[PDB]
Amino acid sequence: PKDQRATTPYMTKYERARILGTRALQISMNAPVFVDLEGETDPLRIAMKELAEKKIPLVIRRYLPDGSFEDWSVEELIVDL
Amino acid sequence: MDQENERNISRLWRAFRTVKEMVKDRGYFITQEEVELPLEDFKAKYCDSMGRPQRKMMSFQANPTEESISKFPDMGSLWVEFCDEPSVGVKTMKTFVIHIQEKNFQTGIFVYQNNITPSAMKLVPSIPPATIETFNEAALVVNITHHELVPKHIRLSSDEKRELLKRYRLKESQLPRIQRADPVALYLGLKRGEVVKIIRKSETSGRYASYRICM
Amino acid sequence: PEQKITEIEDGQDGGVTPYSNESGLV
RNA sequence: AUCGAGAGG
DNA sequence: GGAGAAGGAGCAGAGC
DNA sequence: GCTCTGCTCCTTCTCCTTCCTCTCGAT
Repeated sequence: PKDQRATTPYMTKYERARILGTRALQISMNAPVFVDLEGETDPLRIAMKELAEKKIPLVIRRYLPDGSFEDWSVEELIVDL
Repeated sequence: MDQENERNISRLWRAFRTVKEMVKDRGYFITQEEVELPLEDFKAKYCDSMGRPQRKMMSFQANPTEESISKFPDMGSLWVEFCDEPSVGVKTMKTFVIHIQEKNFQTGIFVYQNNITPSAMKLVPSIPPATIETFNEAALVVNITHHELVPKHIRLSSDEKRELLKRYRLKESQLPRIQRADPVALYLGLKRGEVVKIIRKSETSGRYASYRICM
Repeated sequence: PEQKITEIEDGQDGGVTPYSNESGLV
């Protein structure tokens, strides 16, 4: 369902790690960067900037024990940590 | 012990009290003063003038409370009786069975004096839908549910069970299990498929509820 | 959004599956 | 290639 | 070494 | 009353395993 999502609104350290990894990979594959490259050449550092600015174009499918799932977007998730 | 050595009688008395507590916990209308019967009063009421605990007189009928009924609509009457004969033979088992059949009790408890033969044991589950539970007077001397290591067990209704499984997206097989032969399961008289809510005190949180299903 | 660099031309024609690594750099 | 032995951590 | 699994054996009850 | 039909109550048997690394020296 769209609403009634029972999982946390915060981004977990595992979600953050994979988001940065997969985005950094795309960057290293010469994908378009959605933030200004302020002297940044390191895919990971670049990805972290996008994370801070919530520019990372991804959605986390959180699978629940019974096979069902809740889709949360990067923008929705609270990148605290 | 001897009639002089009333210790035997007091052991019986203890068992009697724990049965009253058990029956009460099962949801039957047992009062607090009914449970709290003094040894000398037990003797006055049940013990023969020659110092001979009239075990036959210790039998009684229990009736589910209004609250118990509202939660468990199908909960019927209970007959409790103690075996006068040291060793339980089918001749006495059948007698007990017949009593239930004639009185149409939903369930009955039969307490062993010393032991029971297989000839009787095989009869104990021969009258569906009525259920006969059995206990040994020795086992009943102490009510194990007052022990520090034993937490409060709550028998859940079929509605509570259904809601539980739905809520956690669980299948029956994914719950923690308890064997039907488990002292406490026997105390509660759990039937296969019933779920028990267990409330424990913890060190990481004040208390913690846990669910366990009867196998 | 206005960031045209976020939109894939092939994706416009349904040539990109945003939820598949087979498409790649979405 | 197996097989045993001697050691190191 | 200490399980567990398979097997022989020795008596309470029980039907003729 | 006496063998009988079950047991359940025992004794008497088969099975398994830090990590990792180095070298030599045999077949």
